Amino acid sequence: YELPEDPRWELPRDRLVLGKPLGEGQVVLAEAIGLDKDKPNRVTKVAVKMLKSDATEKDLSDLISEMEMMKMIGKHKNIINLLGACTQDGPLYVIVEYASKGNLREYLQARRPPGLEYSPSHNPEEQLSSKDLVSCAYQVARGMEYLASKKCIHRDLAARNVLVTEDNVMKIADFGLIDYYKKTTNGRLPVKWMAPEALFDRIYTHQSDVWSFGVLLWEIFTLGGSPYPGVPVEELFKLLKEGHRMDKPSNCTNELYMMMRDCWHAVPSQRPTFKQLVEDLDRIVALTSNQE
Ligand SMILES: Cc1ccc(C(=O)Nc2ccc(CN3CCN(C)CC3)c(C(F)(F)F)c2)cc1C#Cc1cnc2cccnn12
Repeated sequence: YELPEDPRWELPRDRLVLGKPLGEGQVVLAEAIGLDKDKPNRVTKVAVKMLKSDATEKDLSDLISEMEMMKMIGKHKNIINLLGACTQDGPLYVIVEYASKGNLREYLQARRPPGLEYSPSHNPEEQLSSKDLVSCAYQVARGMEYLASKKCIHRDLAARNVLVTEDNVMKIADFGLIDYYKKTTNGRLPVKWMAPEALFDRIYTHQSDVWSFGVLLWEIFTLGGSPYPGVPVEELFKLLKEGHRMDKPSNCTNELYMMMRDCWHAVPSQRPTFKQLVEDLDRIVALTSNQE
């Protein structure tokens, strides 16, 4: 309730115009007036995180901790950035950048090629080239390399946790933040993104996020495909113990599949780092056709 004031980040409440809910604590779309010192007269569309009415002191401490972590990490183009907070005289609001094109999974699926008689009415007004897909991978690797340089371990890197802005910029999110059988809102199992050592030994490192990044690359090249569809938790454990790896998606180069497979090295020390992935993806982007 009574939080201390951080003038670096404090935005007066009368400057924030709460709008439609974006997700559910809970996230709402809002308009911030004079978020920056100049101009005090410009409105910026923002996303506001707040607690729900049924929240406890632990939920408040979690929101505070998340806001505190975002302050420490600092700004990067490929992460959802903290813009402000309302901590005084009312509920805590954590104001962050708004990504109008939703999560990367939704973004990719909406840009899938048009429906056919064997699918047949998916008629997108939006389409992605091969260069655009490698660009998404590069931007996510860049956000992750930055987070890694700030000693941050994501633990849930997946296309659902990557947001897309109006300018098509990839931004890593978290929803700064376990039941293996718990499914996402979309009905998918997060264990399908977890490195075996994180899954079986609860060892979380940058190497285990690199494993998750390999699953994220697979999600990109299948245009929002669902990893291991119809595979329950127990069968997934068995696939990992057998050293099973997902097949190469169609419209994926041998080079990019080799990258996915490298991210999925059984030995964590042998996986590429985010620094190596950013360099390889930088070179690959430049050589990838935008003609198809
Ligand atoms: C309201 C809000 C609050 C917070 C965050 C947020 O991303 N917080 C965050 C917390 C922790 C971490 C890092 N940790 C991960 C865990 N790990 C164990 C420790 C390290 C990071 C990270 F980006 F650095 F990864 C971010 C996003 C939103 C949003 C939004 C928004 C904007 N546009 C749209 C459009 C549709 C829907 N939502 N939306």
